[PDB]
Amino acid sequence: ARRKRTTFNKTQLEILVKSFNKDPYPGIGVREHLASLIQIPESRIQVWFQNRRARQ
Amino acid sequence: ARRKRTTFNKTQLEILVKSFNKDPYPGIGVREHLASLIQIPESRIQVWFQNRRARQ
DNA sequence: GCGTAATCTAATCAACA
DNA sequence: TGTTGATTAGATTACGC
Repeated sequence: ARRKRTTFNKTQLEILVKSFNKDPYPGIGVREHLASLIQIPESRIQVWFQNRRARQ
Repeated sequence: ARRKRTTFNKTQLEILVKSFNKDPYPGIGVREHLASLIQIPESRIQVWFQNRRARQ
C-alpha cells in the first residue's frame, strides 16, 4: 500500500513556491531548512520539487 | 549539494536483504517498520530497495 | 473529478571508505 | 579505484480536497 497523501496548506505551498522560484534545484541544506520551516519531511519536499519541475 | 552518503552496518544490511528476499516491493507499512527497526529514515530504505531491484 | 502526491524504472553522478 | 547510495527525468497510478 501507498503512504497517506501528504497535504500542504496555503502557507507551506507559498513557501515552497517561493523557494522553487528562487532555485528549482535545491541542495540538501535548503531542502532540510524548508523541512524544518514548514514541518514536512525532507523526502516529501524533494518529491514535491521533482513533481513541480515535472509539470514545468 | 547532496546529502551525506548513508552508511549501513552488517546488521542493517542483513535485515534489509532478508526483507528484500521476502518481498522486493514492500508497502509503506513494511518500509516504516524497517525504518523503526534499523533506525534509518524510510526514504533511505525506499532508495535502497529501488537500487537493489535495479542491480538485480 | 482534478491536481498533484507517490512510485517505479532507467540512466547518471559521486563519495566513503 | 569500486560499490553503491543519491539524484533526476520521464511515465504512470491514485487519493484529498
